[PDB]
Amino acid sequence: TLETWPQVIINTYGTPPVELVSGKGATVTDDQGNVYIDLLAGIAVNALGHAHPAIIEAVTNQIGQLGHVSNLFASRPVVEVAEELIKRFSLDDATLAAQTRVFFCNSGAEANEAAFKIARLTGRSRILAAVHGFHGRTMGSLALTGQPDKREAFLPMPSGVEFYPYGDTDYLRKMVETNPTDVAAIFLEPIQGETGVVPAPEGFLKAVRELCDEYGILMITDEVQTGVGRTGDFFAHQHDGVVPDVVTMAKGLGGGLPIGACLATGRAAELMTPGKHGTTFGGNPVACAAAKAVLSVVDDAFCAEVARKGELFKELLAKVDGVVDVRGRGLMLGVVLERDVAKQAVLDGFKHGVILNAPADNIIRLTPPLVITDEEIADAVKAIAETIA
Amino acid sequence: STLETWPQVIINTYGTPPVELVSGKGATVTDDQGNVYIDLLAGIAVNALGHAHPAIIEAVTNQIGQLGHVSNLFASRPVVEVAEELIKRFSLDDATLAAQTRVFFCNSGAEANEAAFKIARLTGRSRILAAVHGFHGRTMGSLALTGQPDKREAFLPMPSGVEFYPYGDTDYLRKMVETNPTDVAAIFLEPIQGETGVVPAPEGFLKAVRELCDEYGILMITDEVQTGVGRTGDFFAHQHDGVVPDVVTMAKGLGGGLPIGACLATGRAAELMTPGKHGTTFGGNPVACAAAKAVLSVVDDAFCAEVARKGELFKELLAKVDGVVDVRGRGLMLGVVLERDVAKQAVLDGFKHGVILNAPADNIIRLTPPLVITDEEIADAVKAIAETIA
Repeated sequence: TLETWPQVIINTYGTPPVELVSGKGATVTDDQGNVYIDLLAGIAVNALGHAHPAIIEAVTNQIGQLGHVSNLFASRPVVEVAEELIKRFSLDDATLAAQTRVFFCNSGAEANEAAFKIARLTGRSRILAAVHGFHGRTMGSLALTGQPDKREAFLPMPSGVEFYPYGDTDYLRKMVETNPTDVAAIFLEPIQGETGVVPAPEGFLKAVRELCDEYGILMITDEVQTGVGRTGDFFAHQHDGVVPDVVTMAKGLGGGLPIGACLATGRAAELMTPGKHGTTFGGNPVACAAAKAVLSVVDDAFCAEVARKGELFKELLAKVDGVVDVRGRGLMLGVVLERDVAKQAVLDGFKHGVILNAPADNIIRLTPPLVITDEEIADAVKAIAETIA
Repeated sequence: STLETWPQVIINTYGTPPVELVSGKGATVTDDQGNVYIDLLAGIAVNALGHAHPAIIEAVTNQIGQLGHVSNLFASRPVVEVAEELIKRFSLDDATLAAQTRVFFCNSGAEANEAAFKIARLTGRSRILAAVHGFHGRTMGSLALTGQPDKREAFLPMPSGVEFYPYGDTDYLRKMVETNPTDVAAIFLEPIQGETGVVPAPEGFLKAVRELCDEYGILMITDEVQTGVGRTGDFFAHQHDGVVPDVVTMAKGLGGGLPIGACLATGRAAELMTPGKHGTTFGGNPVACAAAKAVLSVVDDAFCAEVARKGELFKELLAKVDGVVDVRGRGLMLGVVLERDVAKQAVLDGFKHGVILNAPADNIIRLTPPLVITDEEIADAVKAIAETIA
């Protein structure tokens, strides 16, 4: 596996240090039988952990019935998932739900490519994206990503994107006001994932929403990582009390199966007309079966349990020597460390039975399966403490 | 309830479909009213083995109960085995060519061409040449590469650098290159053009594109997303012409109904993608790759020889059908040329005669059935086409 990995896989990720074979709830096992507590979830994708019974049942049922059908044909699962996304998006406002639609694709990148294309249908040249933002690695999504060293090699980028400091309301408003009626869309992560874990400051998503409302700009929330109950609400942006024009989704929606989604309400939904956008695998019946199972489990009470478990983590880690602050909400958390020792904590965490992630030198990201138990959270905090000590 | 809820919940990119499919097996699918049709489209050449093929059922049911998504921060078995298996098919027992080739996994044709587009940008060269009527995908990079003006116009500005040549016109493409030859990153082409009907590369064209790419340091990039996984009677449609490309893009049939894509690169192409230069979370998905493994196990050299046999049978039975001028293509990627511009009409009437057809142009019916269609089902499919146009 690892021996034959570098002879066949394009060296885009290096060679992985561990091979995983199996997993269950918030635990995973390697090719030697070592069991770790998973605090990464394949980068916030495994919302229900590995082999969740809801997902197994949904996927085995569906694979024995019907796999890929084109969008030349209708399929029960895509529609059920569209319906439930629009319901969770609308928070009981039937008028909003009735103006909302979803376009299905296969990744966050593809999902931000559909939002990019909606931006272009506004007839406006300017797109605004945050510094340290990440929207994906396809050419549109990379254009939107606020990370120079990722873009350089592949210039020229599809034109139009400019970058603002995340949460600088003053800068963003002036930036818009330099040429307001030519701003198609403003893209933002409700909490920035790639950088570290940087929540939208208090009032920022409202500010952006109101600024979008004058000047007729689309507000686009990248919920690829923050979505499906990770932050304590179904959508991070729901906590800031905003109705975005466009929401992009992937990772946690498909429960270990490749899925993406571009939700658009109002004008934005009407902008995509027949023939303007498309994807072959869009609405895959098996991945949409896994999505429905995830949406049946990740309800209002399960999302509340994520919020409490995130507060439990913050409480236990503030008492740990080595940690200065824990930022984020629910199970999207960034442990800020006293010393730049995060990379070494990930490498020494494996010995303490824990899979960590270090987006920076002073930051450990905790993106565990939302099904994680309180006991696993307590064992994980002790593991982080005895790794950093 | 499915067709009634669709328009209320799905962005109108595709309209409301006329038909809700509920189940399928081999070369047939069944709608929510229980009518059964011979499937001559396979979701646009995706279901190489049909719906609910036992190999894919076992493969996926077994993998979903062990491990699904694990990032590329980690290794899992199914990815490396599919990669190893695709490099063996690509390489044709030339173990040097195999040792110099690598695969990046993604979730679609679009994502696979996005990776190829990026390989091209990593040449330091600005010009990328793509075919008129060529179709590489609907993301901004893959759309850039797509030689259909009406698909790109609403989305300008495109990533810069794409220029379009007439498919098969050697002297034109030679001349186009020679305007600035050391500044051509890559030439892109379908070995057989898919979405504008079924136009195969003229005899000698792929050899000529290889000679041309070789003398000026251009990457030859074969989009095999529709033509790949055995559809044309060879594993890769480019193998019929005896050329080795620098980059091969794949999806559709590779997944047998599950989302997957792949960008294979050999030699310098393979080296251009260094750690951190590209990525995707879902790339190398254990469930999709498990389905891909099972597809590859059924689509062996013998099955590909059989795809060729079944292709020649369709052409032979369709030659004797009134209304048909010609059947273009190879294996089970076929373009049925009509005397009248009645292809779209034939699709709607097809339903009534127990067939799913598809009309990529006004006078072309494109046939892309599951490769598992039997001689007997082909015969009934033609009879239905004859009676449909009749």
